[PDB]
Amino acid sequence: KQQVTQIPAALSVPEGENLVLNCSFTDSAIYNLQWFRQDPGKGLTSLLLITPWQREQTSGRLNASLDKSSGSSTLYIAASQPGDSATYLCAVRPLLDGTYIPTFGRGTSLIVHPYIQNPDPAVYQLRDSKSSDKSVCLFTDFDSQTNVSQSKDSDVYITDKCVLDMRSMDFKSNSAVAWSNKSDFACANAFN
Amino acid sequence: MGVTQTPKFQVLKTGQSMTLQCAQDMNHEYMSWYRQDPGMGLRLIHYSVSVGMTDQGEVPNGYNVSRSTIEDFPLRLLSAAPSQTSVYFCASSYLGNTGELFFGEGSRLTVLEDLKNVFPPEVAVFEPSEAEISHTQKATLVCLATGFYPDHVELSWWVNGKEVHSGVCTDPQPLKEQPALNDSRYALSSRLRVSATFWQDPRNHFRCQVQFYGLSENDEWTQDRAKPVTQIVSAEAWGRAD
Amino acid sequence: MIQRTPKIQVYSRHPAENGKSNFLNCYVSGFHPSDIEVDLLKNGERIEKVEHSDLSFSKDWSFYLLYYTEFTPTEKDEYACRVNHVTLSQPCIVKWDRDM
Amino acid sequence: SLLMWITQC
Amino acid sequence: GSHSMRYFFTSVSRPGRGEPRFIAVGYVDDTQFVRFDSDAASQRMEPRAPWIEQEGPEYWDGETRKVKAHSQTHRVDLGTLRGYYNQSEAGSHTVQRMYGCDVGSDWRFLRGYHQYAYDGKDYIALKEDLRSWTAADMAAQTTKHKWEAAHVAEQLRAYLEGTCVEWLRRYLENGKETLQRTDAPKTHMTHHAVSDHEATLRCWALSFYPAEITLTWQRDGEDQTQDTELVETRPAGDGTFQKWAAVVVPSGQEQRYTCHVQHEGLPKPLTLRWEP
Ligand SMILES: [Ca+2]
Ligand SMILES: [Mg+2]
Repeated sequence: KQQVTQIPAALSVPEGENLVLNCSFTDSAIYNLQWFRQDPGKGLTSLLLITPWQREQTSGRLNASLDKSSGSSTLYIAASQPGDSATYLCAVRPLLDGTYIPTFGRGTSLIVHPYIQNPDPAVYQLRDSKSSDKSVCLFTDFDSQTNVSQSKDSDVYITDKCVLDMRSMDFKSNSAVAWSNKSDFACANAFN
Repeated sequence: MGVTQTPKFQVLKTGQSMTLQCAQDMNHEYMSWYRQDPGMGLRLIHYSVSVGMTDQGEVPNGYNVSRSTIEDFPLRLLSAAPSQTSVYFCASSYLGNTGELFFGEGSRLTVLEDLKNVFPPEVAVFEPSEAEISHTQKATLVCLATGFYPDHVELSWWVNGKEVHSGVCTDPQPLKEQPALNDSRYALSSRLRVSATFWQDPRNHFRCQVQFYGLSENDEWTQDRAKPVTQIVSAEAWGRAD
Repeated sequence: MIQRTPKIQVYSRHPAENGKSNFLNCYVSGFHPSDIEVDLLKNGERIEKVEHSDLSFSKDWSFYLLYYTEFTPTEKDEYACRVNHVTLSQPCIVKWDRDM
Repeated sequence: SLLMWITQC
Repeated sequence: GSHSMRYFFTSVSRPGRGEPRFIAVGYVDDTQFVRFDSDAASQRMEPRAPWIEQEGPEYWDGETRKVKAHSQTHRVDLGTLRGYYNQSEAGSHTVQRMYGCDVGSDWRFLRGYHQYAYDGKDYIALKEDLRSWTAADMAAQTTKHKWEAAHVAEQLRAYLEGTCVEWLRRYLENGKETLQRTDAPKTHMTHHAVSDHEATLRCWALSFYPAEITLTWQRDGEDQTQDTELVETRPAGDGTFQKWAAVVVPSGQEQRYTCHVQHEGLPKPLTLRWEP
């Protein structure tokens, strides 16, 4: 019976790096091998499709090949970008079993960190446009090697970091938000 | 064109029946249904290689399908149970050509014992810090959606009546306000960063809209607060000279 | 479009012996399209329980089928095969001959 | 044993 | 001797009469072993020869699912072809497909086949060596271009030269008692007075398997065709075949004629002559 294995399981890299993700399968009698992309909370986007008679395909910075050793495929991602971050799934279909059921691997979760050329880590306090009473704390402009722990006190909430990209001025930046409905809570003592 | 699944979101009461639809106009002989719990893998429910033919996958229990036409492959939940809360996907293909699989957008179902636990989000926009502006010459607005249940929302940013994507990053997933509580309400943040000059122009209008998917038109509702139906909740801010 | 008239042979499964049970066959072949009407007759009357083989075809795409029913031949009873097809303007009746 | 995959004309 | 495995598929549109009809039959040499008919109640690929029933549930489940997929693709082709030919929405049309393989006496691959027809005429087929396509008209050219983009010829050859030949050998071995049996023809000659100056001689060949056979007449040791009649080889209905050759001769000269019967089951060809 078919088993799809994908290595590495997780991958964390700086942008600009050329990546190699592997998808191996135990039963070489396949009709096709298909690579997909899936982001948290969203659907599946098909990336490429290869077969034993059409062993490679290219789509921009992506290219996949069905290797000579009939039980493996490699996905190559050139000049990685933070926008490439996602879980990469590979699936194969049977050539002979008479069921047509695809077999998926567990996926490869990829995180591509943005290059923060001029880090200016700082925590700012933002007020509600509708009523100054409420506030939010914004930790921003920190480098990609900084970690944000969604931790401590049950009444203090901290989001994970996310990258935004100001395309018109070719500028990206990291940030995390924190808030709490209490007194004593200052943005100075909010992060880590 | 492609694969169309409906509905995209749905809240059910324990014991209700529900039919999810799936149609394709590509003359695909093969149609199938999967469920995928959060962070887990795709599990095949049922599939069909032809009209009048259906077969079981890994998890057919509690579901029924029919294939009376080549275009449609409906999935019937016989009697909804909390364990059926998951994301459902329809996928089709030719049983020839390249055999390429085509996925629908997904249908998010949440099965609940008590519909009183459904809440819409409250939405607020937090304005850029003058300290941010004075240090970076950039201005970051934060949108925050809190207290919603279930986690069925779509957040978007609208500047001057047009949806924008540049300068935006929304949390990939909301946070449970009370992690150990089942049926805990959620919160979600987003950021929109613009140049200080663009934020300082009072003609610029920034709106954060959160599309919430809740109770349907025919669900019972006699509680004191407004029935938590599918609705758009938004908050806004206008640029400011000083 | 490209249509072909059926060839017809009426005969028994085993060598005919008067008074001994046997099978009466009507083999139809070389026709197109597949819809066809075949009846086995006993003294000009339609024999009710007639079975047939699964539809198949030859190298040139023309179809062939075997219709058959049990019968006990005699010296004076007349057996026949009656065929109707879109290529035939008149139904075709072929009589059974024990030495054919 | 039958062919498994057949491409439409 | 040589052997072959072959599948024959027929799909017929029935305007205002439900799904088109789909019938699939499978043969090894001159013996049918499987069947599928879209109108039958079972909705299963069914056994038609004894030896195939030794295959398990996985086989029958798989062959059933594959033959159903096959019916769905042909149901689509019926609509596509009508479109290519800009034809009747309410007119009845036929699509046929045949594929399979031939092996020699030593059971090694000889050739393969994959042909398609529309309304009884060649539409598209793989050439004799399986390395290219033959397309009848502009419609088949459209099919041909799609099939070459999907690498259909290569997909088929993998099956026609490998898998097809592997199952043919599996079947021949499991069903050896009946498939590798050679049944020599039972023969005899009949005589009838046609008229005042003529007499008919009918040479028979019965209960033989496989169907390949040769019946010929000679007069004074030379091939005879004048006033002769040779019927098409026909099935007896019990898995065997029948065939006859007749000749009209001048009355009184019937012993100058001989009937020669050649069949794989005969260690030596038989020669029949009229012995009153
Ligand atoms: Ca007629
Ligand atoms: Mg008899």
